[PDB]
Amino acid sequence: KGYWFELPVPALLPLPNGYAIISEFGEHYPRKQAGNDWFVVDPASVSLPLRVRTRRRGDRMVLKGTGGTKKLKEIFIEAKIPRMERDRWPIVEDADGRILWVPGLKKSAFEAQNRGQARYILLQYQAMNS
Ligand SMILES: [Cl-]
Ligand SMILES: [Cl-]
Ligand SMILES: [Cl-]
Ligand SMILES: [Cl-]
Repeated sequence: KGYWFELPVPALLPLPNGYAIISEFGEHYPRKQAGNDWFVVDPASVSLPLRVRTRRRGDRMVLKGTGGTKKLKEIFIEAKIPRMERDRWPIVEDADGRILWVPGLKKSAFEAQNRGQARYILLQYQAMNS
């Protein structure tokens, strides 16, 4: 039940788990309240293209601030995610394999800060329900 996508931008990318990832370019840094279902990337500071793929064992990501490095498995357990939905859960990495974001669950230190960059990549994670 595994998958792997190169993530174009702009794009709306339906996923085998019933969710979609939407990408687009934006000039401005987001103002919305912090949440795990959106993400901001600075193209200049991360290796493109982005990919979205399912988990492998050993997968770890570096948390914001002094959070430290955290194994993805631990994140799924703490979130009480059913074993079947984790095997199917999108993981957003850069072209180098750095895990940037686990949509809906956790952000890495690699999320853009508001630093006067000319342009950002904006990501959104949303269900195909209603
Ligand atoms: Cl906004
Ligand atoms: Cl808001
Ligand atoms: Cl958090
Ligand atoms: Cl940044």
